[PDB]
Amino acid sequence: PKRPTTLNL
Amino acid sequence: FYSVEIGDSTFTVLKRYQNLKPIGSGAQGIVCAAYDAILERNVAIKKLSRPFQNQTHAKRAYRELVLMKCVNHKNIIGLLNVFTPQKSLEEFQDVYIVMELMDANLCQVIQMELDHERMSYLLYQMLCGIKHLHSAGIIHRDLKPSNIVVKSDCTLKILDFGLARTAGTSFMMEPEVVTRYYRAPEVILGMGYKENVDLWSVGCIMGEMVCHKILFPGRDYIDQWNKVIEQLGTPCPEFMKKLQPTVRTYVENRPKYAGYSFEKLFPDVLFPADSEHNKLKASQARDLLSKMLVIDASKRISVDEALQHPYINVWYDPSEAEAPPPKIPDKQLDEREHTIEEWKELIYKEVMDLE
Ligand SMILES: Cc1nn(C)c2c1c(=O)c1cc(Cl)ccc1n2O
Repeated sequence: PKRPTTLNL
Repeated sequence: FYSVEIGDSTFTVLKRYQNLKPIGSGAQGIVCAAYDAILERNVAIKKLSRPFQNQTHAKRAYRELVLMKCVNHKNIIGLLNVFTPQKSLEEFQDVYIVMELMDANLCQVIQMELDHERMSYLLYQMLCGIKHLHSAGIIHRDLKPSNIVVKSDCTLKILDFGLARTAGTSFMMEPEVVTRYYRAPEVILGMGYKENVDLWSVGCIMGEMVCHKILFPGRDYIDQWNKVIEQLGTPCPEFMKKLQPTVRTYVENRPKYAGYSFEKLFPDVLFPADSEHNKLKASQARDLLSKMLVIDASKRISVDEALQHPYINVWYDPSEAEAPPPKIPDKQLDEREHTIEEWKELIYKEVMDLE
């Protein structure tokens, strides 16, 4: 798959 | 080092920590987000509100530092530095702590609308973190959204060890510390506690990440129970037989509760759009929860079993899950203790060493 990389706080 | 006025207790931090400002309150201390010019990286500073002016709160910190020294993991905060604003063992009465400042605490994403993968990954991480301590016989007993920070890139880290430790034969009589909204049953009822109680929290957490509201609203420890059993059916007689003598009667005398089906406690909608990209589907997080959100202390899932479970499985990279558990010397026993004075020294045995 993949892994998330960003997280819009 | 200098000082800067804040709230009531003023600080006494080292020069390498400019533009110093407060960020969070603290049940055990205080914490600012000063810039470590000498290392480049705004750092988080906390000095502990309750040094060792007692007996029951020095033991806590002392245990937190040592755990701090011997910890290390991508999902577990790492000690950056420790310093003391005092000169001789006499004047000793304050221990400050440095550490990498993250982008915000889960209690932020709590109010965000994740979408699996991300959540799916944080959980994993959070899960990974715990796993560490466990795999070395350690309990956090305080995992709660407040003590969970991120970093704008789904990176996560657990924080605070002020009370963490390991046991098996102990009560509490002071749960007036381990924030109850996320207090486990074995905790609440003065029941024994293995070391998975941590997961409980973790559940109430997931709950908090999918409902947006806390999970078990406490009006006093005593009502805590009432609000949980009210949401998980009344525990089985196998469980009952487990409780101490006294707590039993009360616990039985309760108003027998229906309990709810998690298909009902957490209906589809409360779960991120089913943008399926694998074993990631609504019924999965829920399925997981129902393995965590559980009263009996023995029938509730675990870290080991956790990671290796479908809503987590995916990114199970042994490089950080089969992590070599951290160890310690022999200064830790937990149920024992020393003087209300030499405790101070053993603490000094740190601040000095670490510098
Ligand atoms: C609250 C809160 N928000 N953020 C961003 C925090 C916090 C913290 O409470 C916090 C606490 C320690 Cl001990 C270390 C770092 C911390 N960071 O980064």
